[PDB]
Amino acid sequence: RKLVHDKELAAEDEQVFLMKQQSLLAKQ
Amino acid sequence: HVEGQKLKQDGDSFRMKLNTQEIFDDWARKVQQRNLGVSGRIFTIESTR
Repeated sequence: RKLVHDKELAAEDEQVFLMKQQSLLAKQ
Repeated sequence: HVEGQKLKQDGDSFRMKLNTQEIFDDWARKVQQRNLGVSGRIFTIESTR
């Protein structure tokens, strides 16, 4: 019956989004 | 007439005091000093502490 394991729906943090954005801005 | 001559003098003073060419030149000089151009990048990341 494969209980749960519904991929654990989540997203990157706002601070994490800002950090990836800062890395992109360095890459910009 | 004397009143007309005085009015002519007052009109000359008003024309001197109401040029606006100096204002136009100052606005042009300020624009030239500015010399702007932006929006080339989409997300200008203004990240500050």
